[PDB]
Amino acid sequence: XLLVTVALVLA
Amino acid sequence: MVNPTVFFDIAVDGEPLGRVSFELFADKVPKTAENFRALSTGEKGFGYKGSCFHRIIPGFMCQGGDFTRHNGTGGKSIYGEKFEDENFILKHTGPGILSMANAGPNTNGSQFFICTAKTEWLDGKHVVFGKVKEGMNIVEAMERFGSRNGKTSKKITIADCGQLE
Repeated sequence: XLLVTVALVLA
Repeated sequence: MVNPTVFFDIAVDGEPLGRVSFELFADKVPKTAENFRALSTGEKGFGYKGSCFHRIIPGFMCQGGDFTRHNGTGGKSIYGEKFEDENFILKHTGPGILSMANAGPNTNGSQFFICTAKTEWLDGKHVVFGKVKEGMNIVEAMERFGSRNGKTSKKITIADCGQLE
């Protein structure tokens, strides 16, 4: 999807 | 008090592309802006110089800030490894917004992203602390090397950075 994460990047 | 302006010089596989300068809203989020400012001068002995934008998705954002592992999993703040979400007064209103990447509530480190579009779905979850003041055309040029899955086709680095004002 469109997220901005550190560690587990999700869809 | 005047809000600090910080700059990054971007290179694409070692070739300089241009300078992007940012205004940081220390008058609304002093602690998050200070973290980004000290990491851009390198004054604590570590920081953004020489690190890369590891994940760029055209139409969404450019993400970087991992100066420890370099692969998108690390980085840290000037306050210890992670710090709190200072406030969510500002939103992700359009291109140019500077905001913190995280891994859920109160996990701010050094990673950050520059929005190339309004991303209202991140409001209240990622702390907005700055904007592109000059050099939005350099950010637009950076998107050309990203992809829908975020991998870049060239190594985009912060060749130099520091504080202007």
